[PDB]
Amino acid sequence: YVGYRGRLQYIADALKLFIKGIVVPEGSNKFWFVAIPSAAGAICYTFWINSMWGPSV
Amino acid sequence: LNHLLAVACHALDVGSMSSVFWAFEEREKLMEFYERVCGARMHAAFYRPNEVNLNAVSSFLMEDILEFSRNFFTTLNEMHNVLTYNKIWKQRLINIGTYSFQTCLDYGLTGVMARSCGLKRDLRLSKTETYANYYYLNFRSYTGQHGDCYDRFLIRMNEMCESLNIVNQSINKISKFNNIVSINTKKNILNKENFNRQTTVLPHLVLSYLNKNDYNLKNTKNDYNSMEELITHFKYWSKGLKVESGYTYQSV
Amino acid sequence: MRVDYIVTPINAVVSWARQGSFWPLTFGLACCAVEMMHATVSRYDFDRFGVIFRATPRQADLILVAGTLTNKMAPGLRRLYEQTLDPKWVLSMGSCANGGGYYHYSYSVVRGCNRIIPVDIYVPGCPPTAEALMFGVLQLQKSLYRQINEGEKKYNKKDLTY
Amino acid sequence: GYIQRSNIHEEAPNTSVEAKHHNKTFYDPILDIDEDLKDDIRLYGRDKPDELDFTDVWESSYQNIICPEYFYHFWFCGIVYSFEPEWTINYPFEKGPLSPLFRGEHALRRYPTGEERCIACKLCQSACPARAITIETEPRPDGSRRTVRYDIDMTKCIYCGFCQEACPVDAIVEGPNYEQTAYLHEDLFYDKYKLLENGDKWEPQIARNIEYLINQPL
Amino acid sequence: GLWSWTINQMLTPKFWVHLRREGFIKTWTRGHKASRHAHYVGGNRTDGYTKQVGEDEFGNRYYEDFDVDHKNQRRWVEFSDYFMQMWSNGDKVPVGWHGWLSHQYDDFPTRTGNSAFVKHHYLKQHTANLSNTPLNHVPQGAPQNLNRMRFITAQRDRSRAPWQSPKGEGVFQGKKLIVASNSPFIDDMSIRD
Amino acid sequence: RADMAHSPFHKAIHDLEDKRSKLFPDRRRIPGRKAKLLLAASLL
Amino acid sequence: MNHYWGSSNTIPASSTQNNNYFSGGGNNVTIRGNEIMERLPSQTPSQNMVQASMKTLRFYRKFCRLIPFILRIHNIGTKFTAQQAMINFGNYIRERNHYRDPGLIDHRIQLGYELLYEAEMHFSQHTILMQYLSPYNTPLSDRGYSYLEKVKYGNKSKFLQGFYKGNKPTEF
Amino acid sequence: MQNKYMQPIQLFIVFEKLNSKMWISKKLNSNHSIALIPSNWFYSINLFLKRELLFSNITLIENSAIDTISYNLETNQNDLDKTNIENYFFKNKMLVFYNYYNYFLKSKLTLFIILNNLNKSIDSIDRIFANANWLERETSEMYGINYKWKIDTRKLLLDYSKIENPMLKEFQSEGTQDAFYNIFENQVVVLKNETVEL
Amino acid sequence: SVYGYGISRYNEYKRAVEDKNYGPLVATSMNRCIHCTRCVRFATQIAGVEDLGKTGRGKAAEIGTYVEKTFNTELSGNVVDVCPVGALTNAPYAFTSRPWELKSFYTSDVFDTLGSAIQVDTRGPEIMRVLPRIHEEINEEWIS
Ligand SMILES: CCCCCCCCCCCCCCCCCC(=O)OC[C@H](COP(=O)([O-])OCC[N+](C)(C)C)OC(=O)CCCCCCCCCCCCCCCCC
Ligand code: SF4
Ligand code: SF4
Ligand code: SF4
Ligand code: SF4
Ligand code: SF4
Repeated sequence: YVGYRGRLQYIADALKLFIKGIVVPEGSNKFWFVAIPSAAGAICYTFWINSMWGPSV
Repeated sequence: LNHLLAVACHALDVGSMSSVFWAFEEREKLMEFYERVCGARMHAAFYRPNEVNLNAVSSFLMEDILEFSRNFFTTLNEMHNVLTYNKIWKQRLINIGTYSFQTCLDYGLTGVMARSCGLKRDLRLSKTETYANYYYLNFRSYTGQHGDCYDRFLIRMNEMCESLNIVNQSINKISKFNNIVSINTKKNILNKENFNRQTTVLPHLVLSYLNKNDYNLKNTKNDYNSMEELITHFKYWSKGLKVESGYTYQSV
Repeated sequence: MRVDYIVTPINAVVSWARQGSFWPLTFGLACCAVEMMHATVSRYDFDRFGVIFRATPRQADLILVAGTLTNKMAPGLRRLYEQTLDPKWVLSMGSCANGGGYYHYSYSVVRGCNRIIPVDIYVPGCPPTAEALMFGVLQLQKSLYRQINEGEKKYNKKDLTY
Repeated sequence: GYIQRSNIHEEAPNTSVEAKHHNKTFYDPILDIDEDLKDDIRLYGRDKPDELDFTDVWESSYQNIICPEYFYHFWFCGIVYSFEPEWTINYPFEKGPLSPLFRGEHALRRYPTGEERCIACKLCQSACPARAITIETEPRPDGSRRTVRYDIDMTKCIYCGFCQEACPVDAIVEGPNYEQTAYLHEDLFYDKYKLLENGDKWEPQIARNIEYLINQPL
Repeated sequence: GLWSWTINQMLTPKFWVHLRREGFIKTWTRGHKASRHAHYVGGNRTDGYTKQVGEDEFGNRYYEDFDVDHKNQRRWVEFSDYFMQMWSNGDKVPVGWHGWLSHQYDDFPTRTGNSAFVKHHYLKQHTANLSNTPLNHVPQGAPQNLNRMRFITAQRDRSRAPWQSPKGEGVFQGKKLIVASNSPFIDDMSIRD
Repeated sequence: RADMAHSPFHKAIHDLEDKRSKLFPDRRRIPGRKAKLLLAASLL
Repeated sequence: MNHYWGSSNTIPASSTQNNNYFSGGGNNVTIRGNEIMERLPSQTPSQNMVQASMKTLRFYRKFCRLIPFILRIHNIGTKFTAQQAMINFGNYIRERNHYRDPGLIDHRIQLGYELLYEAEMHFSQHTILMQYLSPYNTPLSDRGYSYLEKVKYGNKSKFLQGFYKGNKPTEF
Repeated sequence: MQNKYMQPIQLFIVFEKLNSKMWISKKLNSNHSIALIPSNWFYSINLFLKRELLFSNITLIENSAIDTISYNLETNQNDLDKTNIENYFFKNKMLVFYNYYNYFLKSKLTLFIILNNLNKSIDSIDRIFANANWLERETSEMYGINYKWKIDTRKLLLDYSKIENPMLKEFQSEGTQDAFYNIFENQVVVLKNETVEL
Repeated sequence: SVYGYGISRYNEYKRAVEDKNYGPLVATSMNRCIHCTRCVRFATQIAGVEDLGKTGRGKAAEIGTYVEKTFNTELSGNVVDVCPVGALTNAPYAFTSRPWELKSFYTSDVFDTLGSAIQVDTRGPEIMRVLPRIHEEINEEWIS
């Protein structure tokens, strides 16, 4: 029922996750709390360079 | 119902995610069976101290119960073949939480846990403690020999199967199998307009056979055409029944 | 005036998304919890309407109170409500949560979960059937979809909001 | 218990082939092979057999190296169990199976003439286990006894149906409606107007169900 | 809402029969009025489409198909209002159709003829859930009620009715203040003879 | 006796050989067959 | 001592040392212990009033020693100081002075230890446990107070103050 | 009746200084025996039960207490004799009952103890039966029973920071406090309650 | 409930009696009368008025005044308390309350200088009825 016959579920999930407002608890290191996810995203958006689709492609 | 929920939730806790979807579908049919006799799915408030709503029970209900039993065999086998012989399941449940009969007595353990510790304790099969037709049926009860989680799981599955068997036996006890045959040719004479043509189950044949006088009075007089019955209804629903003073302890 | 040209359409896209993925908190008390778990399984699939359960309040969008609330649990419920990420909605399921219920005259039961946290919608039964729970969740989804633009602004002579 | 039992041993039925109720193929040599496995000492405790064997060696080697749990369960669950048709009921467009006994939203009924059935007997008030019903009565100027107040706290009610069973004129009933979700706690404070309009809206279905239920004893 | 009728579902004799009889707009929107299954649009079969068992006072159509893969999907309703996905909810089904659709009985309402349902003079028409609308249920003493004071005053006066004090200028006989009695009953023994 | 052979309480007593064959497995598992076969095949 | 108050139930100073080298130590009196309490045995029966009074004094001493830790961990130090909290709980105990049954006093001491343990382990809520530390006839220190009824009913007796202010709602 | 029954008379044979008062009733199971036990012998009696042959295979099934200070016959006041066990519910401040099951003898045994001291003190048996820990904790918190030589005396089911015995007859079922959220403090508080009445 | 057989077998028409008007204090429903004569004996021997009696014979006999006459007297309402059935009822206390939803208090009356011992039955903040008590030195069993 998200879209027609559920064709946009992933789009809705991603947009909602964008919309949600993050809060950092006290007692945690704010810099590290925000920096580890950034590093994780930067690392995970590199795996696509270690891919092969046909010879020397 | 209870063993289905317990097994499914235990499997979900261990890590088997899909099995919970099946027991919940097969316990929806039993919820429908509740709803067909009292109008509620969980909180029946069905049993009464001295009253039984006889009109709530029909022959068409027992046939659907037999259909449910036949398909419950298949659903229970479906749950069986992803858990019982699984190496991960065995390594997660075998020799976990092992105890003997001494702990099983010290901590007042009863039921499936007591049958897993090795003790033979079933209130239905006890001579002095039985209740509600259980003493005059024929079913099996299961005891473990290791006292661990695997024994409890297997005992719960076997108890579900034996519950199916007990239900079948009860329906047979309220059933009319033999018929009238022609004097010549030994050919059955089936009724055409009688209600017994639709099915072989008559849930009032025993009650009408023995307590005919009470069956007749209950089916003819209600609180709309009898003074005594209206007084009884008023007192019952305004103040309740009166119970003579005393102490009792009853277990099930 | 000109900002609305961008804001009014985008609003829908913001609502639709949060209507398409409405994740409630995995939290159940008493036996409305069992009824809710029935409402989650394949017979009534919340996953059809994009409703999936998250265990931590930081990833939850809807708090679903589905059981009796005692005086021992009220501070915990208040903390769980406070620790959910905004925006959030609260569903009250069953009699024990909507009011006192079958224990309204007791010494240790909160006479309704709305004495502790705000409640967005109430589901009356005891227990409310999975039919009724799905009805209430769908009603809440439609309401929160429409809740971003209810015509609060006035239209000027150019048919533009404020 | 309360009767005598001279012989407590229930003897097994007659096993003779001459008997009318002889059941051939009850015992299957292929399936019923419990005599092979009943003497295993592993089924009675923690002890080990006197002699191990290469059959056990082969079984352990098969279990530990091949790891059949990743192909047995995977195939046998995934493919076969996914082949089965779905079970989902499309709620907005289909309804789950109910019964005429279903206990839903409360309503107050009328006679076919339009007169209230309720005569303010307060039996339903005392029958309520949740104390959800409050009734106050005054003589109506034409002389008939009717309620000046009849309200039910639906947040106190447990939907048990004790009140509709207690009513001797079938005035208060639990209808078939379950879509009574409210946005305010005050929308669940049902007064006489709400129950009366619920009865005036749901009267046909309630009448049909009650008609069948009445005909059941007859 | 593209492909309410899929290509595989099209080329079926059912689709062409429906299009020839009912038209295009009615046929295409049947996939939007009900969203059960792609292969279920117009009925599970292929030779023809399921005849509607009935209609509604609000325009909804009711069908019953005996060739569904699961027993619980026998009867269904297509709503007249289908503006959005997640728009039509279950409170729009009227009284007799509610019992028919929930499989309580096999009787369904009919516009004309011999009916299985009573039609009294005091019956009201089915209404959907009116919560979160200006027409919700308001208790007589709630602050939302503009006439809440009439109910509160009467409840107070049931057991303690205050004495109406004289107001404004009055007539004095010494120190006593003279007013007319408030008794609605007649003192007949001072007028009788 | 409803839980032992040749019980009059049982109903399906006549010739049901075809149904019994269809509903239940007709071969017995023999230990070591799969182990030996799989190990030899893997080595080869 | 296999007890929650045992001298070996202290939190280690470091990951490799209970205290500095050459010795051992730890704080178990003014703060909570290392392991959780798993059982609280019965108080040994007191045969006379002297033993009961000693039990009461020792419970009060433990409570006074634990006050600053509770005030810090519950963020209630601005409403009252440690000494004020001790005085308020002493007022509670003084209101319980007329007791003369030693078994009842042992029961009360058990309950007091239980509630103190609940307070020191964040089992209870600060706004709930503050009912035992609050002043009896003085405003709290974290907010302002109204002295309206002090000015209007200056020299009037308690009866007149309770007569001008009713004991029931007046609308009904 | 229609089953083999024997009284548990060896218990009073070993404890020669105790009176014996036992009952059997058709309102109970046919293997259920009820006996009256003094409070100052309860620990020794349980010690004997836990270890003596044909008693050692026993388990504690239930424990609770009865507030008999307000016990009154409501009907048939003239049908009471000196042998009725309810005759021991009069003038007695408190009653405590324990229920055990014996597997060897296949018997139910209930023991009744009369507490007539205002502080309601009795020795605990949770050092003999591991069941008695939680059972006795709940009984003590519900009825104000003071258990001596108990393993754990903490509250089991009642709310934090509260002292009350709700199962006494003097207690009203609505309690004395209610829990509300306080805006001025951003946390839950407890207040004196005003409740609806039917 | 306590002593009867608990069920009926009578399946014929019952007798019906037209109601009489005795005034605004006593309401009559004479289908419920069992011809117990308590009201007649109370009126003759306690109230001192001779307006009540039994006229007719057999099953068709009726209790009450022969002519249309009110039961006007002091201590009139007391006859209601004497009648065991709902044949005579407290007309001001008509349909308003039920016995199980009342709390009772013992007190004394001030309307007359005899301090009649009375019982006050209330439901919440509303006083619902007043009944007499037993003193044997004041008002015996009866109130005005
Ligand atoms: C420190 C804990 C143990 C670390 C063990 C080894 C970890 C190895 C790396 C794992 C990933 C996490 C590190 C990256 C994120 C945190 C950066 C950091 O440590 O900064 C500390 C340093 C110093 O920390 P500081 O500034 O808090 O310290 C102040 C100085 N003292 C120590 C006295 C308090 O940060 C800075 O200098 C300022 C922030 C700079 C951040 C720049 C990178 C941000 C992330 C970008 C994406 C990641 C890189 C690209 C993708 C990966 C490669 C393809
Ligand atoms: S409202 Fe009723 S059914 Fe629901 S959780 Fe409460 S007790 Fe259970
Ligand atoms: S039970 Fe029926 S007749 Fe009696 S007061 Fe209630 S609605 Fe009226
Ligand atoms: S259904 Fe039960 S709980 Fe609800 S109002 Fe009726 S009697 Fe009370
Ligand atoms: S008291 Fe009643 S039953 Fe008796 S004589 Fe009078 S009206 Fe009749
Ligand atoms: S309440 Fe009494 S007088 Fe009234 S009709 Fe019933 S039984 Fe007769």
